[PDB]
Amino acid sequence: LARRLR
Amino acid sequence: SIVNILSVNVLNNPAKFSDPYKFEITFECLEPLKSDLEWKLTYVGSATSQSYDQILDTLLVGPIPIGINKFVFEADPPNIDLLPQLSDVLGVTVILLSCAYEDNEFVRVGYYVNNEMEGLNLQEMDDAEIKKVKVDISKVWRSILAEKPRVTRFNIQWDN
Amino acid sequence: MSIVNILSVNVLNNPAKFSDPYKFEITFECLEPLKSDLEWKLTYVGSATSQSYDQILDTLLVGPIPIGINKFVFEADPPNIDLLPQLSDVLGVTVILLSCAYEDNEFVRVGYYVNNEMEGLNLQEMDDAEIKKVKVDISKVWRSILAEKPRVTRFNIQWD
Repeated sequence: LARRLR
Repeated sequence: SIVNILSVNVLNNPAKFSDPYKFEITFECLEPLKSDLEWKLTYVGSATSQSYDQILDTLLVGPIPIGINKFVFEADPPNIDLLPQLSDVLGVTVILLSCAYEDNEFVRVGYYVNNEMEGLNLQEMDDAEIKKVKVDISKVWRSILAEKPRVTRFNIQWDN
Repeated sequence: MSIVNILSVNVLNNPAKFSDPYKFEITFECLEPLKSDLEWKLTYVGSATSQSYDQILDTLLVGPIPIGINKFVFEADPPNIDLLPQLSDVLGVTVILLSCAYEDNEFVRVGYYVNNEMEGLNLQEMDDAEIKKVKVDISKVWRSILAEKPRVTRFNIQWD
């Protein structure tokens, strides 16, 4: 699962 | 809906006002999706207007597998720089956890949050005292009422 | 940098518009279990002289990392042009750095030169003043990452 903050 | 939220836990609760939020989220994804899920946490500073809403953080998560998925959404604390007085953080405020797909929100989970400062009893203070009291943000604690979520779901188009 | 080794890096969309998000397809191997996530970052380096013009484009957390081969696509936002003294600063050769850290310690960096051109302009025929003052339509600016010549740097870190 890949998580990117804006 | 392709995506159903199964569980939301606040990992760190109560916490200091300035501590980042940690929401552990479990959801099921029922079919394949082309795009990421976009999660957002919004601090809602006033019950009467949106003028004091703050988008704390927005997290893109994907690609999304079928079945159960679980992750932690860690979000920044609220900014206090713009408030007319610091005591606006005290008392009950709101936090909204939402998810969108391809810019269309499909679920929103709202929580009331109690906020108290070490040394002060707000129930014993009249309104002018609350407005004027010197707030030490490092002594302010939040407590999210996480066993009482308001859950709203909106139909969206997905990949159809 | 013993536990994680990058095997391959491909730029999916190349050349591309300056405003197009970056897509890097990355294969690596994980030789042993890891407690934490890998933190990937892409950095736009706007000046070769100083770091004032560096922009962190995005940071992607990925985990948990299974043993063996892993493949994923790192999509990152384009650079912001709002702060530039002039838009033509985006033109000509700039740099992008792909890096990965574990528990806030960078262990690999892969650097690329990037050519940037605007439809209708030949920068080799222009003097420096002309380049500084020309009206840039960002919608007509294409980047081309020199993806066959990575500069690869590895940093020993502690892992678990």
